[PDB]
Amino acid sequence: SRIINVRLISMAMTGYFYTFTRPRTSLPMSMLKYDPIVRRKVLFLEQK
Amino acid sequence: YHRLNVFVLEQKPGAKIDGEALKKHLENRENFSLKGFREKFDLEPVGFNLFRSEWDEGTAEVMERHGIPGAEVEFKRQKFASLKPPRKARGWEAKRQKPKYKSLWKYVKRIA
Amino acid sequence: IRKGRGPSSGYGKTAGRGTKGQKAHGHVKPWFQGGQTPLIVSHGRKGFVNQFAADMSELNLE
RNA sequence: CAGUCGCGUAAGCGGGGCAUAGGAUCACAAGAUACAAAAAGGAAAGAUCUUGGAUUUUUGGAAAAGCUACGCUAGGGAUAA
RNA sequence: AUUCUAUGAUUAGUGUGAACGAAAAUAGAGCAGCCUAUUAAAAUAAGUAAAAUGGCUUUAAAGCUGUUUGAAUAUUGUGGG
Ligand SMILES: [K+]
Ligand SMILES: [K+]
Ligand SMILES: [K+]
Ligand SMILES: [K+]
Ligand SMILES: [Mg+2]
Ligand SMILES: [Mg+2]
Ligand SMILES: [Mg+2]
Ligand SMILES: [Mg+2]
Ligand SMILES: [Mg+2]
Ligand SMILES: [Mg+2]
Ligand SMILES: [Mg+2]
Ligand SMILES: [Mg+2]
Ligand SMILES: [Mg+2]
Ligand SMILES: [Mg+2]
Ligand SMILES: [Mg+2]
Ligand SMILES: [Mg+2]
Ligand SMILES: [Mg+2]
Ligand SMILES: [Mg+2]
Repeated sequence: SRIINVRLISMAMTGYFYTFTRPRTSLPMSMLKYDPIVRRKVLFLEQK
Repeated sequence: YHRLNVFVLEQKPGAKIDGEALKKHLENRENFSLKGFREKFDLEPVGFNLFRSEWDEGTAEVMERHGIPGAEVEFKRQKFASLKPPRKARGWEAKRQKPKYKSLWKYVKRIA
Repeated sequence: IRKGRGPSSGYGKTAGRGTKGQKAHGHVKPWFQGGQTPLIVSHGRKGFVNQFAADMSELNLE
């Protein structure tokens, strides 16, 4: 209940995602990850 | 990558290497040893610089001009296979994998 | 090998069954592993069997 | 090994944490894959890959309270009168 | 056309599982077609097909069914699968 599992959706609209955990009483996650569909580092943002 | 070491060695005062004895040292010497070479002419290393060189697109053509042999030779990493002797598979499913247990192949085949 | 026909035959009393177990009194289910779940239930069956694929008769030039 | 990113003058290091304490399948749900599509064109329901919700805590994974001095059967006598 | 036997088939499939389990087709036994039925029957079928719901059977189709409802009229493409 204290920790939630979020989904970091790629901003290349390729449908790839990364799942990381973070506390509810925190800000949304945002990272620069490697999208294997386009094979390039793009911006991944939390789903909601 | 290959390391090419540029060495600068000082000769002792009043010691001039014979122009014909220097071109004889490299004769029939395919493993040039700086250690031995330095000890024979009584030289001393003073300066040094370094620069490496690996296989690149222009390597093949550079060998053609100067006739350097060895272009059509590629090196592959030596692979070490396991030293464990083969062993019979173990498990309930692994035993019952031959045509004998054809009626139990629904428990043994197509396992994820 | 005719079991149950004397001690000297080598297959005499127990008939190669041991001594008073479940394998001597009755029969064990073949799929049974003692209770431990099988790997096809712990991993599951992988894939499907294509029932529409054509069964060609392979012929080579050799 | 391939892909492509960070740091570093460079060499190089990086597939979480100094090490040792967080369970599958099935079902269900969200993405991708383009495999098959029961006449045919689609679809449904399936298949592969990734991921999520479990005191599945009897943690190789049942939805589960007692009494019989009226007790029954098959056994052992792990000592129970 | 039906019936009987085997194969198809520890198959497709169903089911958490344990298990359950077709059809097409093939071979054999028999063979037979009709409404003017070789023993006397239809003016071609309406509360029917079907739908909702409760069950049966089952793979979700087809089939059986209580309750409440309720169609169309031939390849000049009407109706079932
Ligand atoms: K035996
Ligand atoms: K005995
Ligand atoms: K099956
Ligand atoms: K029906
Ligand atoms: Mg003996
Ligand atoms: Mg034995
Ligand atoms: Mg025994
Ligand atoms: Mg158990
Ligand atoms: Mg179709
Ligand atoms: Mg169809
Ligand atoms: Mg246990
Ligand atoms: Mg264990
Ligand atoms: Mg004792
Ligand atoms: Mg049959
Ligand atoms: Mg009619
Ligand atoms: Mg009906
Ligand atoms: Mg229909
Ligand atoms: Mg009908």
